[PDB]
This record gives sequence, C-alpha cells and structure tokens, in this order.
Amino acid sequence: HHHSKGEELFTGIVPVLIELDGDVHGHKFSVRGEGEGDADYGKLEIKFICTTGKLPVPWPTLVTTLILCFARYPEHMKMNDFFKSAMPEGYIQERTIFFQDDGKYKTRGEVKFEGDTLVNRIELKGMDFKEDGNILGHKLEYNFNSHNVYIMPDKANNGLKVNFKIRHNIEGGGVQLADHYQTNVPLGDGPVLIPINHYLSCQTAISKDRNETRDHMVFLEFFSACG
Repeated sequence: HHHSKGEELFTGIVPVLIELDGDVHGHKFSVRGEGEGDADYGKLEIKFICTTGKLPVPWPTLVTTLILCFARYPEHMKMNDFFKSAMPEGYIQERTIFFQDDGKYKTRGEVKFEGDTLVNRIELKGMDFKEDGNILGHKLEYNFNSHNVYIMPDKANNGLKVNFKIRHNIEGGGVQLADHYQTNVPLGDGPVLIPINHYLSCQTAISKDRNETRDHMVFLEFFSACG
C-alpha cells in the first residue's frame, strides 16, 4: 500500500458494527447491524436487526443509510480512495434523501474505527412523509437493484460531494425514486486523498434468516470504484 496509511487498516476481514437511531413521522426505531467487510473483494456481509420491534419503514429504504470505505479500488484508482485515507479517525457522512412525491430522510453518521471494529453510528430523521405513501404504508418490494454512486471532490471542505438516484420497485409495479445528496468530511487531521470525479458500481442481495424471529435484513453487497 503506497497512497494512504488508512488502506493498511482494510487488509483481510474487518469487523463491522452499524448503529442507526431513526425517527420518522412520530415512530422512533433503532437498527443494529453486525458483520464483516473484505475491502480487497469490495464485499460486505451484515445482518441487521430492528432492536425496537417492527421497522416503521421498508428495509430497502434504509440500505444506503446503513460504509463506502469497503469499496474495492483497483490499483490504478487507489489515489482516489478518500474513504480509507480518513481512517482510523474516519469521516462524517451526511445525506438528504428525497422520496419523489413523498417525504425525505436527513441522515448524519460517523464512520470510523473503534479499536478493531469499523463502526457506522448514524441518526435518521424522516420529514413530511405520507401516512399512506409507499414508505409508511410498506408498499416497496423486498429487493435492491444495482446502482452507480457519483463521487466528486469538494476541495473547499477537504472532502466529497456525492449524488445518485435509487429506484425502489413498488409492490404491484412502478418505481419509487429516492434522490441522494451526500457529503463526506474528515473527522481527523491526517492527510486525506481528494479524488477526481469517479463512480462506485454497487450490487446488493437482501434476504431473510429462516431462524430469526426479530424484524431483520440479511445483507450482501459488492462494490468497486470505476474511472
């Protein structure tokens, strides 16, 4: 490794802990995720549990909120890997996600090492949602399509501006758009890699655990940097 010290933290399998605090339309909920990341493979394997009971939104609408440091950057692209460069002190990731003809998520997380573990600690607020819309009415299929994530430098803030659209299939036919606006800024003082325009290619498989009695999501994701 020769472009950032933080890259060295991602050799082999890294434990992952995700803690999400949410509040949408008067419904408070918590999600806890535990799993492993293999950045050399761009692979995540996580199981998520709603620790507060029933999730009051569809699991697919939380995927993007619930760690881009696990992307596979090919050698010729590794100079562009902001996410690993910020480690171990990590980065703030902030989004507004606009659901077309419905409400928005406002999210803010810290992604950083806590000892051996890569942690995403994140808050979500859901504003202006329709009680009978596709989100609060649970009208979205239990799946997640392939998407590209568009990364741009933000030299002014020593970080990133990121944008992409998620297409959520509606039960019975139709697509619900979720427009993602994102920023990343470092938490620490160390040097970071400010990239050129590039994108991540993201494949996701969500499933259920036969044995699990809690509201939950089994999660498999592969993502790669392309330029």
